[PDB]
Amino acid sequence: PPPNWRQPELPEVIAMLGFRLDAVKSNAAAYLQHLCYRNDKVKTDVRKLKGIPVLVGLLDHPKKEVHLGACGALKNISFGRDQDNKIAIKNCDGVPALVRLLRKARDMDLTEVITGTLWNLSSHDSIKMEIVDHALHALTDEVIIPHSGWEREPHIEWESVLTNTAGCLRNVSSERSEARRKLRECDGLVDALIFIVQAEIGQKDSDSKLVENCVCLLRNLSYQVHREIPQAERSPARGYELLFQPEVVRIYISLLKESKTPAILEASAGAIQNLCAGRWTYGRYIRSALRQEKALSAIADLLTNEHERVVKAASGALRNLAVDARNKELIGKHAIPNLSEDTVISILNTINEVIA
Amino acid sequence: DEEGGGEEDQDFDLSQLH
Repeated sequence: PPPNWRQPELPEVIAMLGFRLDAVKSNAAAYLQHLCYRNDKVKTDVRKLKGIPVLVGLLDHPKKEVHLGACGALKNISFGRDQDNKIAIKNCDGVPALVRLLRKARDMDLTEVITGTLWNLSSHDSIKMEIVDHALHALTDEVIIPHSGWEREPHIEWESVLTNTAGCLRNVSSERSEARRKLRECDGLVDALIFIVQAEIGQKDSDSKLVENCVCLLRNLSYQVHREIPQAERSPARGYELLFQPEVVRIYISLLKESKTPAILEASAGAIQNLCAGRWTYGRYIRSALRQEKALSAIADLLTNEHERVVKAASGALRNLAVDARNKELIGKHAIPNLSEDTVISILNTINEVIA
Repeated sequence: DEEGGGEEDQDFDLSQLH
């Protein structure tokens, strides 16, 4: 009985993920991906048909056509409105499987698919702590460090893989306390992140998604740093101490002057606000350095931004600078002229704290 | 948050399904 172009029903395709022949498995996975692409119904179906644990399982298959295949299917299944598809991948240990494959990925294409999938999964709160717990060290050591071009002991590459990965990490650090603690205390991670951003800015790129993701990530990690950093009792600064060194601060300020991307503008302001928030030595120093002419205007200037979220970031920043301002003049000068409902309260709480 | 991974179409050999 000679071969043909029969198209199988979804249940069959799923059944074939388990067939003896590897070529059947891989082509099934491939096809599965195609069927899901831009198709929410099919994706949700694959879940209800119990295909997800089967795909997750193939991530362990020795042959690349099969694992790459499964992984590309999972990628599509992990994207879209049906947040239960993401949960499903998590619930059958997708993340440790993905990580396990990552450790042995050798090529960009597979790495591309894995990290993108992780990025997709990371958009979902129920999965963030999972990724933090199982993917942090591999994402850091296998992806960020090697490809960043950074070196503890002094070129950037694989921009796409990096973006996916910085996006994933941005995502899992958006809210959780010990997600921030884990990430920022992860040797090399902050170092490399900053290195990435310099690299981009040295290419006159202050808008790339890769820059955006790294900065939102840095923003999160800066949140409450004066407090959550080991021995918050306050030679070359390493790791999370880089979050509050002049080096990065100047990067934020240059992005405010150079970046035309709301996300980046907002996160750079947010970073500054975070660093300034603390009543601690480095807060005193950063805050003082920031109350200088060129910086104050760069910040204040985005109070005239079209985008609400960036307007709000600047306000928070400015209000933080005013707390121990020792030249009400400079700050008052640059803020006031320019200074939703929550936005209003912020701009108001800020005017107040400026004039004490 | 943002599902930056997105999705892609994919190629396959239908004639091997079976």
